[PDB]
Amino acid sequence: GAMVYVFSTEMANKAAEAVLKGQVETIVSF
Amino acid sequence: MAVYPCGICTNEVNDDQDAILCEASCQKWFHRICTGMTETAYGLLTAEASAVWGCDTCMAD
Amino acid sequence: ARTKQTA
Ligand SMILES: [Zn+2]
Ligand SMILES: [Zn+2]
Repeated sequence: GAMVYVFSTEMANKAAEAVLKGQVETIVSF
Repeated sequence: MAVYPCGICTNEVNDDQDAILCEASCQKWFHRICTGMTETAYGLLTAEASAVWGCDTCMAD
Repeated sequence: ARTKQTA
């Protein structure tokens, strides 16, 4: 897609751990 | 005489090392380990076609 | 994201 989602290291680390637990959702804002 | 000095440690970022580009702003390469990124986060960011990463300095700005 | 693992 055209959208680009920007991760810090902290956010990527947290997201990764959550993904393993089957929690894959993140709420878009700006 | 690096071509891609790591944004953190300044040592060359080689193709056979886990490393990520700060596409968010500064466009430096960074060794995964230098950034404190886990192997899993690194694999996730690789797999995410629509995701980009920014280094701590760039994200703070 | 662009990494060294990127195909
Ligand atoms: Zn480094
Ligand atoms: Zn940066």
